[PDB]
Amino acid sequence: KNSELIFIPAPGIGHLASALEFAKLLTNHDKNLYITVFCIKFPGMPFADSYIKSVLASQPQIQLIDLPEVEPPPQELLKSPEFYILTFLESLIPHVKATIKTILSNKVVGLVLDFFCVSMIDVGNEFGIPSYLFLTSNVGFLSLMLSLKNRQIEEVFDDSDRDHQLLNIPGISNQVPSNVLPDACFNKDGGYIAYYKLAERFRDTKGIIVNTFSDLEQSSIDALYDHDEKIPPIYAVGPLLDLKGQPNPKLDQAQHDLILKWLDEQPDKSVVFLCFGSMGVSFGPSQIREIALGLKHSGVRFLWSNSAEKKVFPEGFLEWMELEGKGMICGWAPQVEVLAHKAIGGFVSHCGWNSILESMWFGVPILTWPIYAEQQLNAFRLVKEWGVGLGLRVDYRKGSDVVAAEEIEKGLKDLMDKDSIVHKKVQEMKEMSRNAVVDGGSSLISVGKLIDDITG
Amino acid sequence: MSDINKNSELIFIPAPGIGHLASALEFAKLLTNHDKNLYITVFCIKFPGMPFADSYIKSVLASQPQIQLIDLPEVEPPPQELLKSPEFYILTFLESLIPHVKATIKTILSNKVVGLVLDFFCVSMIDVGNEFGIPSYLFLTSNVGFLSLMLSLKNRQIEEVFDDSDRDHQLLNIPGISNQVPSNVLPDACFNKDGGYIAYYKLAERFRDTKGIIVNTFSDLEQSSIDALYDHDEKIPPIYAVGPLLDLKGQPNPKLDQAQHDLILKWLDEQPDKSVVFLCFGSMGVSFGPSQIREIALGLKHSGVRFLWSNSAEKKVFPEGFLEWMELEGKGMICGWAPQVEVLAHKAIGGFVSHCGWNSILESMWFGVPILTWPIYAEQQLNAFRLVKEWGVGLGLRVDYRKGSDVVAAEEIEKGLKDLMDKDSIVHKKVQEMKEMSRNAVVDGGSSLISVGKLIDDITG
Ligand SMILES: O=c1ccn([C@@H]2O[C@H](COP(=O)(O)OP(=O)(O)O[C@H]3O[C@H](CO)[C@@H](O)[C@H](O)[C@H]3O)[C@@H](O)[C@H]2O)c(=O)[nH]1
Ligand SMILES: O=c1ccn([C@@H]2O[C@H](COP(=O)(O)OP(=O)(O)O[C@H]3O[C@H](CO)[C@@H](O)[C@H](O)[C@H]3O)[C@@H](O)[C@H]2O)c(=O)[nH]1
Repeated sequence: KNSELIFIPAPGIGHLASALEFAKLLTNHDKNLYITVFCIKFPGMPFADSYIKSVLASQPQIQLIDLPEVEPPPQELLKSPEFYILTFLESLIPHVKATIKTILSNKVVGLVLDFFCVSMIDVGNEFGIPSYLFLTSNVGFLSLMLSLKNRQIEEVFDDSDRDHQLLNIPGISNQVPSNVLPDACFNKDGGYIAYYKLAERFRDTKGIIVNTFSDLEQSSIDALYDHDEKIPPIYAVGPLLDLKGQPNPKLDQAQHDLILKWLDEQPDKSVVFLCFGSMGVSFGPSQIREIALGLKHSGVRFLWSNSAEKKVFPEGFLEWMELEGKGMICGWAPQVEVLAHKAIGGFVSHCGWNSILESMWFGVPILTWPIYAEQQLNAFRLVKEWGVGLGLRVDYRKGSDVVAAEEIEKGLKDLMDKDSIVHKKVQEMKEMSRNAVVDGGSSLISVGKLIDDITG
Repeated sequence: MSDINKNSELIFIPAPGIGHLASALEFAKLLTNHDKNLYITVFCIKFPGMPFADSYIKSVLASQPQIQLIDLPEVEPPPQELLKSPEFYILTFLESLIPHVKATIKTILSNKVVGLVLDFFCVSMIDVGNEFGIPSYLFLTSNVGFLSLMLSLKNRQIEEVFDDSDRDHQLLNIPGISNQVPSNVLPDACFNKDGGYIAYYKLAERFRDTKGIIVNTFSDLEQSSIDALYDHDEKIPPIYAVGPLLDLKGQPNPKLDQAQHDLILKWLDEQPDKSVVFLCFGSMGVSFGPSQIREIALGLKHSGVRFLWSNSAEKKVFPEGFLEWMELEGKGMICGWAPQVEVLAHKAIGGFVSHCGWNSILESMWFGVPILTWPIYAEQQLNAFRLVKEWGVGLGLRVDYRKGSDVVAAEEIEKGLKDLMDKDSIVHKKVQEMKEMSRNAVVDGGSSLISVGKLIDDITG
């Protein structure tokens, strides 16, 4: 009674980890379920067969297969990250098809695709294999995507003309402003194209699985259904977290120890952790200097993760940290290990989905600073829907003016203020997020139904 | 007989505040200095909510037997909520004074009165002038470039406002302006949809109803521009280039006492020749945001150049330890208001970061000082564009900066400064040639003095 699923995730951090965690989650709930993961090399850069294979504790039911590398797109499409990936992935079609045929057996029960790989549904179709969608984001994002059915092909959401006009999208309860919409929605350079080409097929999958939980978004899932029947079942099976923590870019831990030892010396819940995603979107010098001054004036202790050159900081800043020791800067960080630390009391996040889920898992309040993509949307809903985060910005993006130290300092104080409201809902979101994946929890129930539908 | 036939009188109604007033008085003197029988009466538009009182003027018009000042009933200013566009706020104001202009005129009218000399923003008086058979003369405190844009507005109705979204490679050709002027350099008023574009129109529309247009510029600077204005529209009244009209002494102001005035200049004295950079962004008091201030402060330090920074900002706004450093090494100094011409004339100044107001540019050219352009409001953007792309007498930091622009970072400022102060800069040689030309304009036999002669002859003819 063996069943096999083919997993084709997208290259990255917030797209590969949760993918494997999902593989482990499923195989843990069906001894007879085996999974093949097609490891695809993101244009040259690592993050491939080193992490996807390391986390692979030889898990018997999870196999790894490397697809040969390919000539990335014309480095011209970089104008649009979205349109860049969509093209690179579509170029992997011949190989994808090729590889499936080579391992296809009457035991292959379906393909599990990342949102950016949803175009490959036509390959599975050729082999009579149903395809499932794996969204590393939330249901609100799905809705935004599922809401584009009422669009054209040449247009580009508001035609890049956004200001203060509200949009009504089935899925999110609150009216959604234009400024929280992802960058691709306005990217008339292939950005809107990609989101459209991809969202086109959502309703063509056998089921859509989402890295979220019921207590957090059942209301939207029910609204998506209630609003449309052509939509396949949705499976909330999250959170899907890598509580272990990606080893690299840490071959050893010389610095890994520095960060934790430093946090071990701070008063409980006094530190605010700032970190802005894996990509490492480095803010310009001005923004860095302003965030630095903001931090000093605020008086809060802090662990700031960034990739800015030392000379960029305001004069006196670095000395002041290494002397008064109220703060510290570092490059790549053990985010999960950090958020797990008891000294942490606040998080200035870019609002990537995982960062938000990990933060909720540990009951750490968030001061929002979205940057690229659906981050604004996450930020928007975080502050004005689930009330678990304070807003510094929710419409910020690559192009906005610099955020002044004054604003930052204010947000900082509000976020660390113990009597703020944000601290309340947070502990509740922690309970909920954690009761979601225990036996009897809403996500484990979903896993069973998903595995049942997959192998029935 | 009895010289009665020669006497003549002019009525001066300029716009409020320096930048507009200073040019008006210096023009009154130039004229009165060239016709011992021409008398001028200046209407002091007593702006409600502005310093420049009779204290400023009566300083320059002291001992000028041919010039008298007459105040007007300080009428309640228009609603501060119409200030959504400065331009429109002013036009509305100056127009609420007409009743007083017409009243005052009646009280001092005579048959000697040969004309009305009004400020660009006061062209609405032309009619009051006609109510007395008095022709009106337009005195433009800006340059022929600004005239060229203004006169080009008649090529579009009073509603089809310049596209406030497509200012990129959407170049606009403006008669009078040689270079293919961009749209990002067009004044805000051109894009303001709340009284802005309207004002620039209701005012410009009247430009052609004047006996002549007097510009504070000189022939060696824009004769090509002027020639181009006639070749295009055979209805533009005569243009008289009579500048530079500068107030080289500079009048006092509470914002700068003797001590300060003294320390500033004594300080400059200790500085090496052409080692200091002056930074001044107008009199309008238009101040920068905290973040931008800090960026300028860091940019100045990293650049290693001496400096004199005029600005109003709390000490709690500057980079920590910036002021201590400043007054510790004395490599820079900060003042509130500044004796700008005294400074621009001081041997130590080697560069000027200016918001590009016209008087400032003119003073900077007079003293052969290079400017690093940082336009902000009004027509400053166009002035900076021509300052860089046309006359090549200045360097661009930002030729399109305006209300709502990203903060200009220290790295960019630093690099702009080092270039400004570069001994071997193509502009340096062009600046001294400009300095020379602007000064000959007003020596006997100069284009401007020859020009003021035909003007006075025209007015009193
Ligand atoms: O210094 C760092 C930065 C990140 N992380 C980890 O990296 C992951 C970051 O994932 P996420 O928060 O989702 O951010 P990104 O991958 O940078 O963001 C992209 O992918 C997310 C998942 O789809 C989307 O929600 C975002 O909008 C999209 O920009 C998390 O597990 C973090 O713990 C670290 O360990 N250290
Ligand atoms: O601290 C200071 C600041 C200014 N000034 C003097 O003030 C005048 C400034 O005139 P200008 O450079 O023209 O600036 P503004 O008056 O602030 O600017 C408005 O008026 C100008 C004259 O029309 C226009 O060209 C500009 O675009 C418009 O913004 C000059 O004579 C300066 O020497 C000082 O003496 N000390």
